[PDB]
Amino acid sequence: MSLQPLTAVNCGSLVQPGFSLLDLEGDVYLFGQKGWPKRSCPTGIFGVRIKKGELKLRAISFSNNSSYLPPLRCPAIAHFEAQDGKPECYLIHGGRTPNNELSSSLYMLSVDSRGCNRKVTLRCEEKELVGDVPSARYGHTLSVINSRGKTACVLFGGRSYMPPTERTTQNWNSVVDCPPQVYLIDLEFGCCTAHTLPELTDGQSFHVALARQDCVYFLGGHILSSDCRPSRLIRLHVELLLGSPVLTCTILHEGLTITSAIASPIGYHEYIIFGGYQSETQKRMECTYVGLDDVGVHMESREPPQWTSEISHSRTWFGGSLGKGTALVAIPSEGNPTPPEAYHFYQVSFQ
Amino acid sequence: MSLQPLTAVNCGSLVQPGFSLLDLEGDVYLFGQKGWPKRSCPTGIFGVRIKKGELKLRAISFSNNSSYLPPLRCPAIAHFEAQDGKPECYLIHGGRTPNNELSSSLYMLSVDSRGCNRKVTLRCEEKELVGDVPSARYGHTLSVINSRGKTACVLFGGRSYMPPTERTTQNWNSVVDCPPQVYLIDLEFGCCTAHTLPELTDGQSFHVALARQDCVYFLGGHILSSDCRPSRLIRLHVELLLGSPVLTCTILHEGLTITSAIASPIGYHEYIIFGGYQSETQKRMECTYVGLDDVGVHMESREPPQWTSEISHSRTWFGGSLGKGTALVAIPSEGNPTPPEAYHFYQVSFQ
Amino acid sequence: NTFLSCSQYHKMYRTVKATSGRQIFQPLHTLRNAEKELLPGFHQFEWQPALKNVSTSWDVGIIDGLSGWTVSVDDVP
Amino acid sequence: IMSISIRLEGEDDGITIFQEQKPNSELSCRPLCLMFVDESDHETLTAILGPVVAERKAMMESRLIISVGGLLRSFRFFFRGTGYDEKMVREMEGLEASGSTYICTLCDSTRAEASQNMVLHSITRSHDENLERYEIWRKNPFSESADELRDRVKGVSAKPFMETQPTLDALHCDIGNATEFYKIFQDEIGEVYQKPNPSREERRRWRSTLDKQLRKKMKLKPVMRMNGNYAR
DNA sequence: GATCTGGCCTGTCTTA
DNA sequence: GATCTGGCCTGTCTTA
Ligand SMILES: [Zn+2]
Repeated sequence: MSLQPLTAVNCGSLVQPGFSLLDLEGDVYLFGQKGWPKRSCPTGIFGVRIKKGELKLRAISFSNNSSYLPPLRCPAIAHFEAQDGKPECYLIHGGRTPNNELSSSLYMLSVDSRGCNRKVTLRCEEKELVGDVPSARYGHTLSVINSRGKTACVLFGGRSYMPPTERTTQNWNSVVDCPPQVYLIDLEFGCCTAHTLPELTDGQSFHVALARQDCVYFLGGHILSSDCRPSRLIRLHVELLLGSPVLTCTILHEGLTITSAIASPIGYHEYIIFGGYQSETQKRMECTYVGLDDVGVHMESREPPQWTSEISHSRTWFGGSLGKGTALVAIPSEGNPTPPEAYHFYQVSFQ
Repeated sequence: MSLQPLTAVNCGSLVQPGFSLLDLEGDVYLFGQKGWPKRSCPTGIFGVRIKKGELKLRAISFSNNSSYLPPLRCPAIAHFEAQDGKPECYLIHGGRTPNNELSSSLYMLSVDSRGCNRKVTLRCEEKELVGDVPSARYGHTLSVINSRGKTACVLFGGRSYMPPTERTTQNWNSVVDCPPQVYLIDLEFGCCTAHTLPELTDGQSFHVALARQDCVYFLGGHILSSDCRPSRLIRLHVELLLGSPVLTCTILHEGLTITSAIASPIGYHEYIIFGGYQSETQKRMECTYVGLDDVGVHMESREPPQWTSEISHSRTWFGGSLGKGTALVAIPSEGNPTPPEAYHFYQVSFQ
Repeated sequence: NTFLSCSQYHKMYRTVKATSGRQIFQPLHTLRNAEKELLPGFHQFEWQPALKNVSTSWDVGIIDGLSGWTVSVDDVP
Repeated sequence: IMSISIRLEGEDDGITIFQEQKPNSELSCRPLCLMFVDESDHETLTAILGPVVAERKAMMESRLIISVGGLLRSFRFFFRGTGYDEKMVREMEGLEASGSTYICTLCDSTRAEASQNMVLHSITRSHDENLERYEIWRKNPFSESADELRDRVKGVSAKPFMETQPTLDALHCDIGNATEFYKIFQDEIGEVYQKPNPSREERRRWRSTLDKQLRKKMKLKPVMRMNGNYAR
């Protein structure tokens, strides 16, 4: 549990407050960037390598048969693990276009070929959704479930702009919580079903969701109706049978009151919740550990690495998970003139 | 005849429009630093070296017995050749300090010891003048004559500030030509006599003086009273016969119309004149050759090197003689942002 | 139109009234209500058909451009 | 407000009434929105300027009713966006700024193509065509590599959000042409068609003597970036 | 070929 | 150890 300060020697203006780190086939891919794609990298997706403290970003190129993606700012990432037939899949939906809009299309990202010389080619495919499509939204969560024995996805939460009739050019950039119904999405085909939640009378956003063996556990998430960050934990159980995807749910008494947490996998099913926001002013410093079994969540606080004064007094912080019990965090910086590197970077490692 | 541009490597901000190159013992010494002596070189004098186009300036250091010199702008330099007692001397008198006042003190500069590792030590002795001292002036000329067999110096010309009767804080910064009387100064002691002659109607300034075999030839000066640049050549003939230094003069037919010329010795007594200006507005472009002997001055127009468009369209230009058929010329340079190097430099070579 | 600051204009008004006034210039508080016609959000107007996604209130003055941003910390600030 | 005309009852394209006699004056330019935002970043600019473009795009349709001169009268509006320079027009229409291969904002000619052929071109680019071309670039129906697909949409890789009329700025055009001719004169002081590889110091010396000459005559002093008065 | 020393170079401190 | 290619780096060009 130690933190190494990294230097973003070159290309430190591409990272932004909200962004994604996709961990597939070893190396990690940064996804999301300030502004539209520049010709230095006509795709939008960078490869990340951390070596000797240096943070190095390399350009990635798509394949011939793949469509292209706008740099979605705060999308919902779901890691579809290796199985038949195309590992390793990432389901992205749906985020915020850098031209400020909401995109309701689902993307599937995968790896294609290599190298020749340390080069990875990717491929993205839009996945048409016949629905009953969930309204465009950002900050929601998607999670993959395997049940007897087929694969589906559960989509829940998030915010969206005011309904299309009531949005006034004065309440334009206003945003309210989308209604609380769970959407079951088949990977293929695009049949997406909507189901109501008798126990959940409100939606939320920025809640870390952990899915294990056809069970989904939703940690706390910020509610904008009452401005409360509920400590309750939410469990739901998807039993996929022909032909009605019945869904049940229950409440757990206690869980961590946390929003926008960096959920880094370490063990087989053991995660560390790395921290985030517990109140609108104070940020979570304590690192927590969450083991997931069919009995339930087992939660222990672990010794948080000693933070330098800068990251302890910072107003806000964000980041993502580089995997293998390692995570990346960023702190915005001040000065005069421009640093110009607006973000100092730290790499935290476990064990 | 050839010219090569020189790169003004660091510390080129110590060259000002008026300055001197004292050529003694191989390397030549720049003198007349801009501003007061900064403690980067607490002496004020520099050794200059020209190698593969680089003009590099090194900081000379005085000896223990020397009195120190203020960086005069345009003094009268007289090369006292190598003979008894202490060869070889440079007589500096008198110029004006970086505060606008006139020195009126004769200095004698000599060499002391070397090296070890490419180092040369100098020494400046201020020498008192009893008299009948010459009035403080700048731009005049001092020349060295050897007459049977005593060495004497002839001092003539030069502007001065207005006398302390009409001196008015509205006419403070105005200058007027000093009265035209030739001063004969002994190297030792400081007994100085003053003589007047009818043929010398008004004094001059910036007129190159040549001296050989107890004869002095004055080329065309610039008279500020009638604003003329006389094309008359002047000659005076002195002899020190106990106990008077008796002096006579004569006018010649043709003398060049140049003021503030660069007189470089090339032969035994043959000089090449680069010239400063034909008229107030239009500078001189031609290069001329002036040999001199017991008969008289012999003039010859030699082919001037092809000038770059810059040095041909320059308003003003200055420089000095590195010696041995080599001379250094400077052109003020205009640009924005400030280069900051103000003076671009050329090296001209004869044969 | 003479680029006179409000405080400089009040200075001019006080000086021109205290000497021989017979005051000419008007005080500040009557200017502050004098321009309520020149600024927007005064005249009545109406579109037809009614505009899309724009409110019909015709008296909205200077509105903050953020346009209802949910300043809460976790979003884009 | 540039001009206001009358048409009714008909038979005339227009009958103009009021035409701004001094359009470029600082006295006729009505501020609408002020922001403390950078131009480079896109997310903040578009999030603030969303509403303005939205109600502008919604205003072109309906007709206004005002009580003027004693009576109730009806008005239509035509909007012409022409005051942006090239940097902003490129970045707010999805093009690539600013030294791309695809030079023209109004045409599809490339940098090398408009070097051979100079004077023959026809205006093609428009807003709706660029929206459709961003759609082609994102959907990618024929599955081309990056370079071929970039060639098919003639360089539309970002969705345009503001609409801009296909015209030319005057002021920055004059400034660009005067900087081009200043480079031509800086070239002609020396001899560049005889000696094709001049050194950096020679460039500095040529610019210095050109500015010396242009100070002796025409009474000009150099500038770091060239404002319009130097061009005129 | 070893040695020695002057001058070159770079980083920090000070007022601006 | 010989071969190769992706990507790093550097200089000029373009509108600001
Ligand atoms: Zn064109």
